Amino acid sequence: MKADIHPTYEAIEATCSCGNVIKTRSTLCKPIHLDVCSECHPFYTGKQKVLDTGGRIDRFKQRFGVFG
Amino acid sequence: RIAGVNIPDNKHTVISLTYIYGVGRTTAQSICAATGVNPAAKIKDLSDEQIDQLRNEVAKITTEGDLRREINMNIKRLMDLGCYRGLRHRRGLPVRGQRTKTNARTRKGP
Amino acid sequence: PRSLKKGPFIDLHLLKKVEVAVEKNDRKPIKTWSRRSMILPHMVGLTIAVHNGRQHVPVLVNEDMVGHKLGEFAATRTYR
Amino acid sequence: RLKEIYRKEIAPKLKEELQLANVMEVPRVTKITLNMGLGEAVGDKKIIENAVADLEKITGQKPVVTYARKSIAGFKIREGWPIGVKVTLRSDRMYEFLDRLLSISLPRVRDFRGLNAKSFDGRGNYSMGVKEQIIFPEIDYDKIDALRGLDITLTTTARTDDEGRALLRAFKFP
RNA sequence: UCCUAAAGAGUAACGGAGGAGUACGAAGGUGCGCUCAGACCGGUCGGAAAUCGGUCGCAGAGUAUAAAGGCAAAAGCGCG
RNA sequence: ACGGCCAGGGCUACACACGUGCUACAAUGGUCGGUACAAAGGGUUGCCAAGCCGCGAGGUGGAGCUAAUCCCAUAAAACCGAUCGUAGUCCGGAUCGCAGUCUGCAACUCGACUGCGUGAAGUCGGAAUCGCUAGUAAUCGUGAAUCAGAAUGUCACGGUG
Ligand SMILES: [Mg+2]
Ligand SMILES: [Mg+2]
Ligand SMILES: [Mg+2]
Ligand SMILES: [Mg+2]
Repeated sequence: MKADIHPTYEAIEATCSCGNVIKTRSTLCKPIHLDVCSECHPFYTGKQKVLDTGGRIDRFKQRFGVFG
Repeated sequence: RIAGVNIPDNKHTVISLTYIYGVGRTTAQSICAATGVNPAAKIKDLSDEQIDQLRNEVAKITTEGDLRREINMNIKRLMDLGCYRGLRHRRGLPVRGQRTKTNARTRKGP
Repeated sequence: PRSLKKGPFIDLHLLKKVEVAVEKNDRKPIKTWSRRSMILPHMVGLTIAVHNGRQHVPVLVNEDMVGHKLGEFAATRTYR
Repeated sequence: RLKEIYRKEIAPKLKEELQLANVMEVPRVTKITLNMGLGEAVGDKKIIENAVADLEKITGQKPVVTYARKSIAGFKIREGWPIGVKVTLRSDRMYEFLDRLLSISLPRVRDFRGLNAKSFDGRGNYSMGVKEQIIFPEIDYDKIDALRGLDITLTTTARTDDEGRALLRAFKFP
């Protein structure tokens, strides 16, 4: 590694909203918290769900009973 | 990333949340009333503590990346069925029943 | 439109011609000039020959068409 | 440090997982190349330095500007000779930059899926594209210009892409 | 520069085809290091193609300049 | 049958050009919360109050009423305090997706409104061209004729000027 070429590459702390503290070595030179991390994203938490496809049948039965 | 998308600064909370693309003006007022954030203060003056609550509120209505997907799927449901409402939609004519003889220029350009 | 106080709608002749025709399953199209009646979960998969205005055009009823009325699937004007 | 997680957990696990003979046959990540494509604004002579500065901060390493080897008349003339900016990262920087991925750069695609598992080379090299340059530590939003086409190209010591999938799913981000 | 030119040179026609009346202060000298063209897979606004990774390559590229003859001691490419 | 009765469809189609009319493009303004004053008219085959449940359009409810009595019916602009700081924006509302109420045997072609989301063109507009000499032009409301429902046109009178 050349000496006077690269920026300052120091160690900082990445803290998420849930409190997941990650020791990351970056060029930041300061600690900055994050709003979402790998453990809080809906896709990797399993909360992404689906677009629900279509429910007109359901909707019609919820809307109109139509006895008989 | 800030709340799902980048939010402007030097503006009130309700106006700032309007750019979330899925919360308008009235629902933004309800989110602020539920959370407790005062709209009178700028988003700059707010702390980084209740923004998690604002994100939780955003995560219970919709996000734009899925709102556009599902509204496009709703359009597709009409477009793949044979209905007249989609028949005019594909060609780009007015859908709700506006007059087509003249001045249907928003859906056809210059 | 058609508020939930008076929720459903189906013409009497169409209802009696379709509910009875469900017993003897689909071997023919249903020719009906009425376009004001919605289709129902009891009428999924039938063939309806809705009146275009000068002839009857067939309709393939699907499970995703229950909300919409029959007349949406029949043209009025061509503009070829 | 992902190196300590890899040596202790992934390395002994993959040997018995893939029916490998000895310790060192396991696949490993060879290098990470980013290759920020500066094709837009060919005849500018003003965005090359901005792209170099932007890529310098998110990698902790000065990139190298890449010239052309031909001239697509449909694309642009040779007058704008510098078109590309490239970075290479081996183990000292690779495992530390890879911590941003899978830990804090998973909230970086704004996505429904982290990364498609059907995109692999015949030998087992993985590639991925990052749409926005906003997604990184120590980067402003007002001072940054939103014209940055960044890729993340991965190289692995795999004979075939199934070994690449087996290696990737350990530090999984699909 | 090639053919006519007949396996040493040379050899004509108002015979068949092409170029020159220059460029380089580095486009020279030396030391040290590196492969070309082309095909395929993947990679966000590019897409048959730009920049990147990998394999198959085994000079079919390149020569400052027309064609002929050569170029892995590369005669090609970069740095002091 | 160029005469009649019944179903649907059509007159509200749609690269285009024209007349009239309403919205805007904002800071002499946009929202929020207080507070002030009208004229004229319609209502026993009708007006349809209070309480009441609904985010709202509205649903129940049935009073008083045949009219200085009761209802339609809260006039709005202005004025007072806060914020917005001129930014394609707390401007602009078209467009589209979902969800409803009312009328009607019946709201797809093809109705009017209410709730959430989306947010366009538009930064004062060429040749040209029009209305107006005083409660005039300009701007803001109210109620009615046709009417089961349906107005930016149109019926009628008033605020500031
Ligand atoms: Mg010879
Ligand atoms: Mg000879
Ligand atoms: Mg040379
Ligand atoms: Mg009326």
